[PDB]
Parts: sequence; structure tokens; C-alpha cells
Amino acid sequence: AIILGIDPGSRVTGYGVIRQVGRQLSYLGSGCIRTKVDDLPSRLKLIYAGVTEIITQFQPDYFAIEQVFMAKNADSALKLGQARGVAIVAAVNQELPVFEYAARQVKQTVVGIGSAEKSQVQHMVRTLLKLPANPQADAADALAIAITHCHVSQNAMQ
Amino acid sequence: AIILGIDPGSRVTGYGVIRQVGRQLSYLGSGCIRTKVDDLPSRLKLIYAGVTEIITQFQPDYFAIEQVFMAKNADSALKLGQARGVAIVAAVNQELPVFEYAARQVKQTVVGIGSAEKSQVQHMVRTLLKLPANPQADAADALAIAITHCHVSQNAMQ
Repeated sequence: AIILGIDPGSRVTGYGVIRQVGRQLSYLGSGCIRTKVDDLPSRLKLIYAGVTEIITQFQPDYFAIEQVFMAKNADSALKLGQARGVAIVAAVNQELPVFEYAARQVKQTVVGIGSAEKSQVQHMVRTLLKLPANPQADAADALAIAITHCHVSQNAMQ
Repeated sequence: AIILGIDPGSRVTGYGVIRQVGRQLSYLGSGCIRTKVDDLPSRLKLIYAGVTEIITQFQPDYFAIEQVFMAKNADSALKLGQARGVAIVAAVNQELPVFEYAARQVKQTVVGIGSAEKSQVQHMVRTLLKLPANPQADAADALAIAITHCHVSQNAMQ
């Protein structure tokens, strides 16, 4: 009913927390963790301290994380991997269940087209959230993987 | 006093603890945690536990991981990047100071040559830690990296 959506990376992991009262979508809070520091241990440290922070603050029922179908540069991907993994585990160690969605599935879901440009997806995220957004470091991307989970979760088995 | 070298692998992870006392090198133990399990969320967490159960059971001072740079498979990069990010955090959170060694400082430290091959390396490890011993699998890859730390710890101050 309360979903954390995390779009993690080398440099910064963004976050989107929202509730869903059956069909009444609702913005709770979003943001971007900034783990820029040179050192890995510590940058991995910050991902975790932050994520489990959000958890400990928003008290979320599910964990949404998107997946990788097109993850083309080898050494850029190792780093996504470590960022990925730490975020996942902080979630798991918090007892929250992790849900992996294909970016393919996140576009179809929000905007109705899986060939939609990122700003078309960001645009819909903020219409829907009625976000008086004057955007940033584009937290909407994490917000969007959040919406998705709902659609799917309230769509599966019948 | 106590060094732990780790070899994080999505499917398997070797460890090697050694004891450095003065200039006296001593073998405490080694093995491999078999994190073979389908659900990604659990592999990870198994890495996390396994690595932590060794940290408490053995109680290292230091943590030593070998850096990963070249690889050119980007589906596997992301597969090795998660695990290795989960193994590092496991130690961050137990209050272990973590150090990375390039695959070539390791060869230079135990084999004398840089472009050595592992048969050599692993061959020479059993010697260092005077141990003509019965390889389960072969965690010899973690003992070498832990051995490196003991060397590149014993090097410039004065």
C-alpha cells in the first residue's frame, strides 16, 4: 500500500515513496541519495544508510526496483551492479519484499507506450502525482517505477 | 593481526583468513560459501550472511578484496558487481576497514612476476603458508589477496 521505488546508480540513487488506497494514488515523498565520494566502501555505505533510512522513515510495504534489458557498457555495469545489490539487500534486511520490473513494463504502464521518451514518462509521473514540479535530478524516474508496481500488483492473478 | 581476503561471486564466494604475527604468517581457515539459489533477492542476502558469519566466527581486523577492472561481458559485470557490492557492505557494517588490490599487485607480491598465472599463484600460496594441503574447491584465490594485504601493510612509513 506504501511503495518505495528506487532508481540506483554509481553517483546517486533516487527514491520515490507513495501510497495507494486501492486506486487512489498518493505522494508521500521523493528524493535522490548523493553518494559521489571517491571511495567505494563508503559510497556503498551511504547507499545502505540512506535506503534503510527511507525505510525507517516511510515504513513501506513493497520494494520496487527496475531491471536491465539494455545494459551495454561493461565497466559501467559493474558499478550499477554494486549500487544495485546494496540497495536490494538494505531492503531485504528490512524485511521488505523486492519486485523487479522491466523498464519496458514501466513505460507501457505509466504513459501507455513502451517506446516513450523518458520526459514523456516523467511528464506523466508528475501529472498523476499532481507534482508542482519544477523538476530536479529527476526523482520522477523512481516515482515511475513506484506507480508501476501498483498497476501490476493490482493486475496479476484475477 | 588478522586478515580476511574475499572472492565474491554471484554463484560462489571464497574466503581466506590468515594471521600475521610479527612476520610469522599463519593459516586460520578457508572455504567457499555456495550461494547457489534462484531468487536474486536471496542470493545477495546469502552473500551478506555468509560473509558476516565468517567475520564473527573468524574475527578479522582487516578485509581485503581484489579490484575488478577488465572484464568485457556486461551481463556478467552486473552479475559480479551486485555480490561484490554486497560482500563489501557486509564488512562495512561489522566495522571492518576494507582494502582493494589490483589483480597485478597480488601476482607481484606472491609470485614475484606480474603476468603470472593462477596455477603458479595458488601453487606458491600453499608454500607461503607452509601447507601441502587438500583442496576442497580452491579458496587459494582469497588467501593470496589476504597475503597481499600483509605485504602492502609492511611497506613505507619508517
